[PDB]
Order: sequence, then structure tokens, then C-alpha cells
Amino acid sequence: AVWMVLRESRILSQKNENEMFSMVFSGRYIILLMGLFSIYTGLIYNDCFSKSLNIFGSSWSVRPMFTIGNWTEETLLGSSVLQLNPAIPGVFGGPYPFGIDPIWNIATNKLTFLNSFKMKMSVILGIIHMLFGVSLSLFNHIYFKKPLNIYFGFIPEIIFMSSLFGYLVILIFYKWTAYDAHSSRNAPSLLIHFINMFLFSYPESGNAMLYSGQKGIQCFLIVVAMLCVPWMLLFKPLILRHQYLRKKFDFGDTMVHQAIHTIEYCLGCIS
Amino acid sequence: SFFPELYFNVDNGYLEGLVRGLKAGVLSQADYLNLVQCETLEDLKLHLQSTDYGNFLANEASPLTVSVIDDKLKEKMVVEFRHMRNHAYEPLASFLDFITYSYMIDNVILLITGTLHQRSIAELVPKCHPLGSFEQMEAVNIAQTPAELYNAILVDTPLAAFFQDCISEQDLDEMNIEIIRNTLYKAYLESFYKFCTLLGGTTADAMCPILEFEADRRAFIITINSFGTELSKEDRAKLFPHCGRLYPEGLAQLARADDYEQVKNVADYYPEYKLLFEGAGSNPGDKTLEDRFFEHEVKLNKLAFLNQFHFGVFYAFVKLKEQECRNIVWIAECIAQRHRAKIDNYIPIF
Amino acid sequence: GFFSPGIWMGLLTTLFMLFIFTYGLHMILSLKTMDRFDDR
Amino acid sequence: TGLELLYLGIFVAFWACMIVVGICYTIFDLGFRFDVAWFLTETSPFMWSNLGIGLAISLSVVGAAWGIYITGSSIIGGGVKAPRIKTKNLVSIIFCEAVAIYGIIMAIVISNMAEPFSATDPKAIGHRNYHAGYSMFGAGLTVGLSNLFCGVCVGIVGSGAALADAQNPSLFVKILIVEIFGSAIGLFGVIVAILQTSRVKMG
Amino acid sequence: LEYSVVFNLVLWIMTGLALAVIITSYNIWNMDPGYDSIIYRMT
Amino acid sequence: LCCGPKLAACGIVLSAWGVIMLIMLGIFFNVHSLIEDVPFTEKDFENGPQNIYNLYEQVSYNCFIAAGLYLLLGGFSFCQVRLN
Amino acid sequence: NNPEYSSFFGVMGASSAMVFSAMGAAYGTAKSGTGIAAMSVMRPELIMKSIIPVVMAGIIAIYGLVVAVLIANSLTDGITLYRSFLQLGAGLSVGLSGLAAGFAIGIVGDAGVRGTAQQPRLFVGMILILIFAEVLGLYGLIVALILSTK
Amino acid sequence: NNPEYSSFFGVMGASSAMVFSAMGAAYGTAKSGTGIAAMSVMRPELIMKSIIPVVMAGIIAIYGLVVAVLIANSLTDGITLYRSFLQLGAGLSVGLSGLAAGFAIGIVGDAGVRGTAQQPRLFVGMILILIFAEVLGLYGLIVALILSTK
Amino acid sequence: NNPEYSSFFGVMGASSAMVFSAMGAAYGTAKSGTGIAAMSVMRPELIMKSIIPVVMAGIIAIYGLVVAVLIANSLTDGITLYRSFLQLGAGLSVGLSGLAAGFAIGIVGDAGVRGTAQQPRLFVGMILILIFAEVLGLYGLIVALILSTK
Amino acid sequence: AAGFAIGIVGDAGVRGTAQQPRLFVGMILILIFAEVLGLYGLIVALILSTK
Amino acid sequence: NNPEYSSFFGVMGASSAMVFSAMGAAYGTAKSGTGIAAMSVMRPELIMKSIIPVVMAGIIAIYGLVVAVLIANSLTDGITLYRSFLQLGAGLSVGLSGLAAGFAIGIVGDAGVRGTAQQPRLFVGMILILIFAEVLGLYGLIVALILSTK
Amino acid sequence: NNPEYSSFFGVMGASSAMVFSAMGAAYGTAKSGTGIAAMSVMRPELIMKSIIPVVMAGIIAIYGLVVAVLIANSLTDGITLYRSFLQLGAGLSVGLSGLAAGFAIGIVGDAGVRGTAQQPRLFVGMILILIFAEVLGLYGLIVALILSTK
Amino acid sequence: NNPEYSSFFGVMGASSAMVFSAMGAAYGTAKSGTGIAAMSVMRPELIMKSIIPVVMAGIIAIYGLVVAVLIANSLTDGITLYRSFLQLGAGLSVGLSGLAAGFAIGIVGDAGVRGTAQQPRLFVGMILILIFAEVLGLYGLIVALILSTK
Repeated sequence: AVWMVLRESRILSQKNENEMFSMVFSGRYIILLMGLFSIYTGLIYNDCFSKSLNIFGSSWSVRPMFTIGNWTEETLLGSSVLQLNPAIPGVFGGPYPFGIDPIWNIATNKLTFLNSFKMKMSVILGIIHMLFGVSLSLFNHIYFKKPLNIYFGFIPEIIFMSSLFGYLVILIFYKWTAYDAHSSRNAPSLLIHFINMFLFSYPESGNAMLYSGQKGIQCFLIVVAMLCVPWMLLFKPLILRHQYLRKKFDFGDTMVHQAIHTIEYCLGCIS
Repeated sequence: SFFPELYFNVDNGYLEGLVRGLKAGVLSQADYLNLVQCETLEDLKLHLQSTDYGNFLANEASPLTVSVIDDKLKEKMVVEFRHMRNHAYEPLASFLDFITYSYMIDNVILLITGTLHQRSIAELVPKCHPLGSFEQMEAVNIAQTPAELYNAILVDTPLAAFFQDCISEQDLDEMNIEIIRNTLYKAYLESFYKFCTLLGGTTADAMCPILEFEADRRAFIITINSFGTELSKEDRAKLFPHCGRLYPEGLAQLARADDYEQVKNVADYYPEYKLLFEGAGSNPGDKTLEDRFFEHEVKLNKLAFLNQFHFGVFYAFVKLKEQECRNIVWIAECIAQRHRAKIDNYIPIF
Repeated sequence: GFFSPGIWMGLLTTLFMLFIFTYGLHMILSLKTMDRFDDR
Repeated sequence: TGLELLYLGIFVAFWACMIVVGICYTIFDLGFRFDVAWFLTETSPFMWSNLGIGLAISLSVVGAAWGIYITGSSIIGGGVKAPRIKTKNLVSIIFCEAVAIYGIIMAIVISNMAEPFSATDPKAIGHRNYHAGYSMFGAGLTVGLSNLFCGVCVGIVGSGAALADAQNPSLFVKILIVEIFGSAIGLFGVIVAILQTSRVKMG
Repeated sequence: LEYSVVFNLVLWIMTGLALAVIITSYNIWNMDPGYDSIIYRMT
Repeated sequence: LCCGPKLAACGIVLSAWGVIMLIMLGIFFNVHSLIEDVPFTEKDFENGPQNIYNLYEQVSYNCFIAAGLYLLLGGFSFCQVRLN
Repeated sequence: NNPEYSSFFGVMGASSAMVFSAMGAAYGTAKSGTGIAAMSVMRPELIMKSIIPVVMAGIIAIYGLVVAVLIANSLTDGITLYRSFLQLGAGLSVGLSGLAAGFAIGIVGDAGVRGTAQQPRLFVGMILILIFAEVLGLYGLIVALILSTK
Repeated sequence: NNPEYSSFFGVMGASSAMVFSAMGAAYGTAKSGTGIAAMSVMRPELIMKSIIPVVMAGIIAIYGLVVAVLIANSLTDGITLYRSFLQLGAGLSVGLSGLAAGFAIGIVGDAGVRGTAQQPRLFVGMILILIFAEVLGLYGLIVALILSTK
Repeated sequence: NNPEYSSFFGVMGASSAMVFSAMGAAYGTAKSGTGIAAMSVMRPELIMKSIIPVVMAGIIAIYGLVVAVLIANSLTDGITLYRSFLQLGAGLSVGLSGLAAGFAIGIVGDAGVRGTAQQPRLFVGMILILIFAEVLGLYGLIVALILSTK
Repeated sequence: AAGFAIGIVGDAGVRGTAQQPRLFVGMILILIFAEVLGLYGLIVALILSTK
Repeated sequence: NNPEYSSFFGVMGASSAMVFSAMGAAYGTAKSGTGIAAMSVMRPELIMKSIIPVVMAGIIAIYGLVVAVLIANSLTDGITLYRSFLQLGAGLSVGLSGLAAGFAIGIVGDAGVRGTAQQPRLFVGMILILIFAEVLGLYGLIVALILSTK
Repeated sequence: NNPEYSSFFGVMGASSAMVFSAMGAAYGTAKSGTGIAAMSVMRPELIMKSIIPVVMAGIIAIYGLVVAVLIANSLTDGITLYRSFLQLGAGLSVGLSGLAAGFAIGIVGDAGVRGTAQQPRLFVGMILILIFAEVLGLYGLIVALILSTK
Repeated sequence: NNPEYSSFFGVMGASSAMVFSAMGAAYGTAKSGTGIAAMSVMRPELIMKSIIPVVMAGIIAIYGLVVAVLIANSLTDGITLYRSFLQLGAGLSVGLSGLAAGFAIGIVGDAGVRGTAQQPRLFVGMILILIFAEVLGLYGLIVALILSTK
């Protein structure tokens, strides 16, 4: 991108019959940012051609203390094994200042540590952007003075999305700070609670709960989300019909338009 | 694929050898030169006797005319074709029938028009092209009734399926005869092309390029010739076959075009055709557009004999022999009228 | 068991004959006659 | 394609059933009920040997015969205008006869090794007989199929040679080189079949 | 007892019969009426 | 030889990238004498830290050697663009 | 002491030798008769000569008859299995070989009949090619016979 | 001492002989009758000669009828199995061989009968070829008779 | 003392005798009827003669009906197996033979009626050809009866 | 089998009948034959299912 | 000790190598020969250059020979089974890989000859493509040899 | 401690990887060569650019060679079965995935080469589709590499 | 207490997830490339914005890669079988579901690009339709992710 910008005056003042170069040139300022942010995220991902960047701040574990923790001459058996570094041994811990600790770039199980992050992060970021996109609709509905689009639309729509999907995001952060390796066995499963949430499935045992009273919260949120649907589903066409008879309006077609909006909105939120 | 080169020779083995042996007998460039160096029709006969042609003008009228040579040339190849067509089995016979269909289509156009303008069938049949044959009755003794010919076609004539586009007789009376024949031929091309693709082996790859060429050629020429006549652009498009390279995009531009230049602009997107329009100098004393298409078509039909296990050799054979006749007649006609400077307008067929 | 030595071996030899028979019969079925004769 | 559709439907059902049965045996943790060694060991080596011998001779004839019709029709057809063809192009059929011979010699050398066993319980009986038995099957199969496809090759090529020679007598000699390669393909199968049974014994 | 025999017999007997019916039924199911004589006019 | 300035230009960019990456790699080998942890150790591996330090220095030298080839290539390709 | 089913393989050989050979000759016969019927219309004088492919097809059928009978006359109850497989091989060997030879006969003869009518100089070439097919069939007989004593 | 279910193969033989021979005759009959219907409309004077293909097809059916009956009359309950394999071989040998002959009959009949109308001199050639198809069928009968009494 | 499952074969026989012969008659009936419809438009005067193939096909179905009933009335629980095998054979013999006859009937009826429409002299030859198909069906019945009572 | 018989003859019969009214009686007879063919199945089933 | 039957798989390997390689070479050879004959009719001067594809095919045949011979010489009765599986894998690896290569040889040579007949400048291009197909066959040989000696 | 035939699954992997990859590369090579031969006649100057699909295909073949060799080098007799299944999975994953990639290379090359001749601007687009196909092949290699060391 | 073969089911899941997904992407890529090449003849300026079907086809392949990695990392020796069946279901679910998506992406992409050539307004519509096809792949991934963690 820097090249294209530095040659911007020379590229403009010539013929460019190659449409492939023209396209990327036209987006050259878009690409510039693409690179700059890719650098930022790559540094946190700590991957430069599959190489991490060790700043001598990697204190994830203290191998000398690994041997102290009842590992005497393990490198003899090690000749045929790996051996996973234990959590909460009393001698390991502490976050990496910026990005993922370089140690994981040389692990055989990065394929669970790092993949877990990216999955959960993707959900968090996606939902937030979705909520932002909905928030913007409020300014537009106000600008055009459509009270109905906020009293029967925005409000139940944002509650619908928040109550189901924002709740999930909170729980993801909650577990990270709520549970340590001390409870890694039978540790709560975020996906299972999320699915059981929607289904009102509350087994007596088999899954640990994230917090006391969660069952009441799970039921409440789903009921509200469902109660949000009538608002967006039927209140606008119904009130418009009333306004017709009071003031004196294709009621049937209006119901179709609103129903399609509701159906696509709710199903699309999930997808 | 492994589709050919296995069962092909079981029934078609004999004919494949025969038809290529017949191809070997086509006039070569060396032979055409000997025929050009005549300037006399009787000398032309003598030079023809040097090849597989000859001794077919024997016992004819002492005065030798071009019209006689024309009829005799067709007759020779018709016999050779019918011989191969008769000694053949359904797997190939159906393919060959499509070839005959092209001639039958013209012949049934002759049966109508005359029937529509009260002419007797017996008067029309003598001017039908061979291979039409129509040995069936009901098409005969129609009593100059269009309905009787229409029913006879639907029932006995193999072309009945194609007439589904032009039906109810109303079409026969209200449509221009030329739109009717162009519509029927389109149906022929569409079915025949698909048939070749059903035989999805060597034949499809060797045969379809030629059929696709014809479809695109007709789209080009029709568009140009239609400029100066009375024809709706939509009705013109209705005659453009969909079995070609213009179908995806290109026919839409020809359908809208109102000028030769716009037609060429379409060709510009297809180098295989662009070269033909550029070669067609169209000078007052040069080759024209139709001539370049004929040269291309022959090139393709010659390449057909590069595959030894397909049906396309039989189609190519017929077309190459027909051009051979066109070449020979042209020479005879140039002699009769003494236009020696125009003698080198034959299409070499190797 | 589902199969014995006897039954199994019998099946194997049967298949060889079925494969040959199938081939032979296939070629026999794919036999056509002429639609018309060339001339008098 | 009525017959091809039938053949395919049987083919798919045949293997589809094997897939279901095989996976089920695994799923239900059957005690190795599907025992390949049992199938191979109970099947008399005499069956395997005689199958290979019949295949070696029979498949080789199929090839030769296949090529015979490929070039026969082309030669006869072309000769209608070029009767000279029979002078030289008949060698293709000689090539096909040679392809058939390959299998005949191998089949006889194999059959010459057949002997009785007077054997019953395979356990520790005929250890060598099983090896020789399987080898005879393989060598017979090896040469049979090799000659089968050899004969088809030389037939296809000979057809092209006849079609070329019909139009230009100068082409035959140069083209003939290809048929020689075809013949070599069959010979290679012979070499391996000989090796496979080169060190076998019965009794 | 003798399962392998009853099994072998019944499977291959019913397989041969079932296939004969399937093929025979197909051939009739797909009987070609000729699509001529009166069909061209009715079509 | 000209060879085409479009192709010489590609070499110049690849050569510059190569020298930058290879020198940095050799440095990392010398500093962490490491994340890559692929110095081709022996299977008969003893308790001798000096052995891996020696391997890392060798790899670093190899990186600088390869960079030298790109330095020579960049000069050649550069002059081709200038004369082209 | 005789493995049961030992007689099954033997009788199967006799069956195959006859059935496959008949199939081959029948295939050749059908093709030859079809080509002859088409040829004879124009040149009836060639009808007698044109029969040869059919007689040749018939040899392929005899080849099979010889083995099928040889095997049948060699069957007993207390068959030692070894002998049975030898008979099975002989049956299969001549069967498929005769079948393939019959196909070559039919296919070549069909083309040959048309070729001869158009060019009688092809008559000998037709015979020579089909002569190979007849040898192909004899080969099958020879091996089938050899196995009977091994 | 006699194997159980031993009668199964002999019973299948008797039926197979009848069924396959009927299949052969049926094919030859249908094709010959088709040629007759197509031919004799132009030359009805041949209608009484073109029937022969059809009669000959019937011979293949009799071939099968004779063996099927001979087998059935040879079956009992306490069969030594050996005999049953022989009965199955005889049944299949004549049935499948007649089946092949039926195709030769049918195909040659159609081509010959229609060709004969175009060229009456073909009549002799047609019969000779069809005679060869009858010979092909008889070979199967011969072997079946040898096995059925072996 | 009776083999379990033994009744399975006899029961399949009673069914097969009817099912396969029904398909045969169905083919003949359907194929002939199509030709009749085409004929009658050209000339209805033959409508009372062209029916003959159709009733003939039905006779084939009866052939099977007779055996199917004879077998069904011969079924028992304490079956000796031998008789069960014979019943299976009889069912296949008549069913499959009638099936072949059904195609023989259908093909010749269609061609015969269509031809006769153009050439009334074809009628006599048509009847004889239909007779051969009926005889082919009878041969199966004969063997099936011999087996079922054996 | 009877169902196939009915369908094939019905198509040809009905189409022909419009072409030729005289076909009606022949069509019915043919249809009757197919129905009789089907009955045969019922008869055997009734006899067999009660044995 | 050395289990029985263990040599079975190794025998299949030696056979598979040769048979599948022959398949590839035979197809590629037939395809090349067809194209060569087609060209030479138009112009004989290119015949020598058009031969290479046929040698290319023959190499596939050798690929199969090298492994088939290596295994066939290695085969014994007392095989430790592990070695037999290696032989089976080596046989399949080279045979099936060479088959794929020979197919490409056939397709590319045939198309290359027709193209070259029209455009002599194609000579180098088609040969380069054929080189990749030969490499594909070699890869097969490489893996097969590694396994057979493992 | 280990079961028998445990190497059976692994060795099939090494073979499968090479064979399927050769099948994929061969298919793409054959289809590309056909398009190259046909195209180059009209546009000979593109002969050195239309070769690329063929190189792409060879990559799929290498992909397969690498895994097959890695399995072979890790293929032993005393395999723990667990490891053997992993090797088979790695072999199948790269082989069958490369086969899918070869299909795409084949079709895209065939259409792309001709499309480019009619439209030089298509060249870059053709390459990108080819790069996507190479990425598809790599995906299989990646999984195989993960499994082979797991 | 861990059932043998349990790891077989497991590893087959990881492979299937990759293989079927690659097949889907390969099909969609092959069809998309064909349409693009033809389109480029008339409207080359549309080539760059016509790659989308091909990229989308790719992600289907990735969805498969993702599951294959998740399973491959999850594979162990002492697998409790239950986990293995979850892995097998996860593998098949994403692979076969993506395969179905590959057809929709390919078929729609071809029609969309060809249509766009004449109706540039189709672009948003092409995208809307393709998105739904991608969703099919996503749904398969969702289920696979749920199963692998259950």
C-alpha cells in the first residue's frame, strides 16, 4: 500500500489497462489500514510466519519449579512422552502483558488453547457489532419520526438480541474470572448451559452451574425474549388499524410486511 | 474416455473403413488443377475419368451441359450415402437420419406452398432432393388439401416432432414460408445437437463443434441479411439456435443490431469468427463472407477424420462430398460461360 | 455361522460363471437387424 | 443405458451391503466373525490354482479375439477400395495370435505343476502347497489380464494402421512400430507370471 | 443347526426371484407403445 | 542481459525481503542460543548446553550466507532495471 | 475321504464348456446370418460361399461339445476334488475361449460378407482372419484336454 | 448317510431346462413373427414358408420339455446329492444352450425372412443357417442326456 | 422330524406361479391392446378378430392360476421338504415359462394386428404364430404339473 | 401386473376411442380382461390366506 | 512362527503392479496409436516425433515390471505377514499410480498429436506435459520401492 | 502386546495417499492437456502459459508423495494400532482431498485455457481459481501432517 | 475398558470432515470457474467481482478443515467410544453438509455470473442466494462443534 501511495502521482498520470492493479490501487487506502490493523492483531496473536515474538516477558511457567513440583528426572521417560504443564501448581501463572504468551507457539496442544480463544472471541466481537448495528437504527427511526418503529420495534428487538446473545457473552467472561483450574474437573460448559437455557433444561446433576440462581435467570431471559416477539410481530399493524378507524391502510399487507421483518430478524439473529 | 475404441467396431467397424476409403477418393488439389486446365466440358469429362469420378456421363445426350453434370454428381454421392445408410444399425442409423432430416425439411417445405397454392403432389415430388424419399403414402394423394398433408406429416413423416413449433395449420397459412422453414430447422438443430451430446463420447467432441459453428454462422448471416427486409427483431431472435457459442451472450446483441458493423462487433469477441469477418474482404473482385464460412466448415469436416471411433466422420463425409460437387459444378459452369479468371473460387477439400 | 467352506467355495465358482455368462449374454442382447435392404 | 443402469444398481447395492455388514460387525464388537484367513485357508488351493490356469488361457484368448474383430472389420472395410491392404496389414492379426500364444505357454507351464495333496486339516498341512497355490492363481491372473489388455491395444492400433495404409502405402512400415510396443506389454506380464511360479512346489 | 444352508438358500432364491420381478416389472412399466399411429395426432 | 525489467524488479523486492528476514533470523538464533527450536540436534543427546549453542551459531551463519546471495542478486537485478 | 461338494465343481465345468461355446457360436451365427441376408439380395450367387463364417461358428460349438462330453464321461461320485478342479478349469478354459472366438467369427464375418460382395478380392483375407479365430478356439480345446490328465 | 436338502438342485434343473428353453423359443418366436408380419404383407405368398423360424423355435422348446420331464421323473427324496448335481447340470446345459440357439433362430429368422421377400433365392441360405442354430441347440441336449443318466 | 422353514419354499411356489404368469399375460394384453387401438381407427371392421391375442394371454395367466391353486391346496405344516422343493420348482416352471409366453404373445399380437390391418391375408398366419406362444406356455404347465405331483 | 395392464390399455383405448368411436366396446373388453387378470391374484390370496 | 496364508497378499501385490501398469500403458498406447495413424494420413513427416507418447506408455509398463519382479523374487512361503502387506502396498501403489499416469499419457498424447498436426509448434509443449505424467508414474515407483524394501 | 495385521491399515494409507493424488493429478493433467492441444493451434503464443494447470496438478501429486513416504518411513510391524489408524487417516485425508483438488484443476484448466485464448484478460482470473484449487489440496496435506505426528 | 476400533471411527470422522468438504468446494470451484471463463469473453471487466462464488466455495473447505483439526487433536488411544461416535458424527455432519452446500454455491454461481454478464443488477441477488448456500455449510459446522464438545 505504501508503494502505491508513494507512486500515486505516477500511477494516476499514466495508462493502467490492467483492471486488477486498478482495483487494488483504488482501494489502496483501504489496504493501508488493512495492513496496519493486521499488524496490531498479528502482534497479539504473536504469530509471524508461525514464529512468536519473545520479549523475555514470558513467565507463564517456571520450568525450574516444574522440576521442584515432584518431577525428578522426568526427561528420562520424556524420551517417549511430552507431559502437560499443570495449572495451579503453586508456581505457575500470571498473564502475558500483551497477546498470547509466546510459550503456546511451541506447544502440541495449541490446537485447543488457541482455537478456544478464537472461537469465543469471534462470538464476542460479532455480537457486539450486531448490537451496534441495531443501535444505529434508533437514530434513523427518530430522524424520520416513526414512533412505532421504536415503541414496537427497536425496544423489543434490542431486548431480544441482548437477552439471548449478550447474556452469552457475559457468561464467557464470567467463567474466565469465576473458575480456575481448581474446578477444571466438572467445570461448567458454556455451550451446554446456553443450549439448556433456551430449552428450559435444568438437570438435577451432570452439569455444574455457573452461579446460584442461574436457573431463574435462564428461564426469565428466554421468556422475555419470547414476549418481545408480539411487540415486533403484531403491535404495529394492530395500532395502525385502530388509527384508521379512529381517524376516519392495507391491514392485511401490513401484517405480511411486519411478520416477514419479525421472522427474518429473529431467525437471522441466530444465524 | 473409454467409451469408444471398444464396442464401436462391432457393428460400425465395416462402415468406418468404407467411409474413410470413400474419403480417400475426394478430389485433391492436384486433381482440381487438372480439372481447371480444361476450358472444355468434354475435356473436363476426360480429366474426371482420372479419378473415382468418371464414366457417369456415358450414354447421356451427345451435347454435354452443366445441368447434367450437376445432377450426376449428386446422384453418385446419394447412392454411396444410401448404401452406407442402408447397411447400418440403429446406433448409427438414427444419427444418419438427422443428416437426411436436413434435406427432408427442405422437401416438405416444397410439399407445402405447392399444396397451399393448389399444386399436385405428383408435380412436386420430382423436384424433391434425394434422401427425402418419402416412400410413405398419405403425404401422397393429399388431394391438394393442406389438412391432409398436415396430418400425413404428423403421422408418417419422421419430422413430425419438429413441427410441434408450427402447428394447427393456422401457422402454415399465416406464417411466411421462410419463417416456417427456419423455425423447423431450428428445431432440427436443437434436437440433433442434443442427440450428439447424448452420445457423449468422441462423437460429441468431434461432432458438436461443427453443429455449434453452423448455429453461430446462421445467427450471423441471418442478422445481416435481415437488415433490409421486413422482420421484427424479436421474430428474428426466435430463429437463433441456442446450440452455439453466441447463446450465453452474443445473440442478444445480434438481435438488437441494425447494422453490419454491429454484427462484426459481436464477432470481435470471438476470434474464431473475427478472423472470418476480417478475411471476408468483400471487395469488388474478392472473396465474401459466405465464402470464408464455407472454408471454415470444410476445415472442421476434415478434422473429423482425425478420430477413428465416432459418428462425426459420416456427417463430415456428406458435407465434404456436397462441397466437392459445388466445386466441380463451379468449374463446369465457369467453362460453359468461359469465366476463366474466376475459376479459382473452389473450396479445397484436401 | 452364516457360510460353510462348501457353500462359500460354491459361491465363488458360481460368480465366475455368472460373470462370463453376463458378458456373453450382454453381447448377444446387443444385436440388431437391418431396417431395410439396400436395393433389388 | 438400461443395462448399464442395472449393472450399476447391482454394483452399488453389492458394496453398500458389505459396508453396512462390515461396520456392524465392528460396531457390535463381534469376535472376528469375518475371518479372511478362514476364507483363504478353507478354500482349497486346487480351486485357486485351476482358476488362475483357466484365466490365463481364457483371458488371453479374449484379448486376442477382441483385437481380431477390431482390426478385422477395419481391414475388410477399407479393402473395398484398397485391396492391397491384405498384403501387409494382416500382421496385426498375427500380433493378436502371438498375444493369445503368450497365455497358452504360461498356462501350460503352470498346469504342469498341479499335483494331488491327499490333505485334510490345513493346520500345519500344505504350508508350501498354499503358497504355491496362491502363486499359481496370481501368475495366471497376471498373464491373463496382461494379455487381455495387450490384445485390445494391438487391435486398436492395427485398425489405425489399416486406415492409414488404405490411403497411403508409405505409412504402414513406420506405424507398425506401435503395435510392437503393444506386444511387449503382454510379454512383460509373461515375465512376471514366470517369476511368480519360478519357485513353487506341490507335495 | 444348518443355518448356513437355510440362510444361503433363502437369500439367493429370493434374490433371484426378486430381481426377475424387478426387471420384468421394469420392462412392462417402460413398455414402448410406439408413440405413433394415433399418438402424433393426439399430441 | 535485459531479461525484462518486470522480472528484475520482482527479484529486487524478493531479495530485499530475503536479506531482511534472513538477517533477523540469524540474530534471533544468536540471541536465544529459542522458539523455532529446530537446530538439528543429535539423537545421542547429552547434557551439554554448549552443543545447541554451537548449532545455533552455525544456523545463523547460514542465514547470513543466504542473505549475501540476495545482496549479490539485488545488485545484479538493480543494474538491469537501470539499463532497461 | 472325499471332500463333499467335490462333484459340484466338476459338473459345472461340463456345463460351462457347452453353454459358453454355444453362446459364442450363436453370437457369430446371428451376426453372419444378418450380414448374409443383407448381402445376398444384390449378389445371390455369393450365398453359398457366405455360409463359411457360420460353419466356422459351428466349430466353436463343437470345441465345447468335445470338452463338455469329456468331462461328463469323467464324472463319478467319489471325486477326490483335485480331479474336479482340473475338470472345472478345462470347462472354463474352453468356455470363455470359445465364447471370445465366436465373437471374433461373428464380427469379422459380418464385415467380411459385405466386403467380399463389394470387392471379391477380399474373400481370401476374410477367410484368413476368421481362420485365426478358429485356431483361437482350438487353443482353448487343447488346454482343456491337457488338464484332463494332470 | 445321504445329505439333506439334496433334491433341491435336481428340482431346479427340471424347471430351469423348461424355463430357459421357453425363453429361447419365445425370443426366436417373437422376432420371427415380427419379420413375418413385416414381410408377408407385401408378399403373402411366402407366409407359409416364413413360419419355419417359428416352428424351429418350438424345437428348442421341446428340447427343454423332454429334458425337464426326464429330470423330474428321475427325482426322489433320498437322493445321494451326486445325482442332483448331475440333474442340475443336465438341466442348465440344455436350457442355456437352447437359450443361445433361440437368439440365433430369432435374429436369423427376422433377417432371413424379410430378406427372402427381397430376394427369393435366399430361402435356401436362410434354412441352412437356421439348421445350424438347431444343431447348436441339439449339442446342449446331447450333453444333458449324457449327464442326466450318468 | 420336519425341517423348520421348509414350508417357505412351497408357499413361494404358489405365489410365483401366479405372479410371474400374471406379468406375462399383462405384457401380452397391454402390448396387443395398443396395436388394436391403432388398427381400429384405420379400420374397425377387424375389432372383433384382433381380440384373439388378448384372450390367449389370459389363458397363460390361467395356466399359472391352476398351478398356484394346486400348490396352495398341497401345503401343510408337517411338510416333508422334498415336496416343498417340488412345489417351488413347479411354481417357477409355470410362472417363468408363462412369462416368456406372455412376451411371445404380446409381440406377435401387436405386429400381427398392425400388419393384418394392411393385409387381411395375414390373419391366418397370425393365428398360427399365436398358437406357438400358447404351446410354449402349455409346456411350462406340463412340467409344473409333473413336478408338483411327483 | 394388472395395474400395468389397465394403464397401458386405458391410454391407447381412450385415445383411440376419440379417433374411432367403434373402439369403445373393444376397449371395455380389453379392460375387462385386465381386471379378470387382477382378480386371479385375489382368488389365490383368499384360498391361500385361509389354508 | 510364520503364519499361513501370509504370502497371499504379497502375491496380489506382484500381480496388481503388473496388471494395473499394463492397463495404463495399454490405454495410453492405443490412444497414441490412434492419433498417430490419424495424423499420418494428413502428413507423414511428423510420425517420428509423434512416437514418444507410445514410449511414455511403455515406461508405465516398466514401472509395474520393476516392482512386480522385485516382489515376485521376494515372495516365499514363510513370510512374516508384515512383509506381505508391504508387498501388497507396493504393488498397488505403483500399479494404480502408473495406471493414472498412463491414462494421462493416452489423453495428452492423442490430443497432442491432433494439435501438432494443425500446429507443429505444439511439439515441445505436449512433450513437457507428458513429462509430468511420467513423473506421476515414477512417484508411484518411488513409494512402492520404499515400501517393498521396508 | 500388539494385535496382528495392525500394519494393514497403515500400509493402505501410504498407498492410498499416492494413488489418489496420482489419480487427481492425472485427471487434471489429461483435461488440461486436451485444452492445451486444442487451444494452442489458434493461439500458439499461449502454449507456455496454458501449461500452468499441468504444474498445479503435479503439486497435488507431490502432496501425496510426501505423506505416503512419511507414512512408509513411520510404518513398522510392532504398531500400536492406534498409530496405524492415524496413518490411514492421514493417507486418505491428503489423497482424497487432493483428488478433489485435481478434479477442480482439471475442469478449471480445460475451460480456462480456451476462455483465455478468446479473452487474454482472463489469464489472471484463471490463475487465482487455480491458486484456490492448490489451497484445497494443501488443506488435506495440513490435516494429514497433524494426524501423522499425533 | 476401551473398545478396540473405537479409534477407527474417530479418525474416519476427521478424514471425512476434510474429504467431503474439499469435494464440495472443488465442485463449486469447478463450476464457478467454468462460468467465469465463458463470461469473460464478452464482459472481462466483471471478472474480478465474479470470484466470489469461488472464495465462498473455499470457506466450505475450511469449515471441514476446522472440524478435522478439532477431532485430530482430540484423538487418543484410550478413547471411550462414545466420544468416537460423537467425533464421527461431527465429521460426517460438517463434511456432507458442506458437500451439499458446494453444489448450491457452484450451481448458483455459474447461473449468477452468466446472468450478471447481461444484467449487472443481478449481483445483489446472486449474493443473496449464495449466502443461503453458505449458511447450509455453517449449519453443518454448528452441529459438528456441538457434538465434538458433548
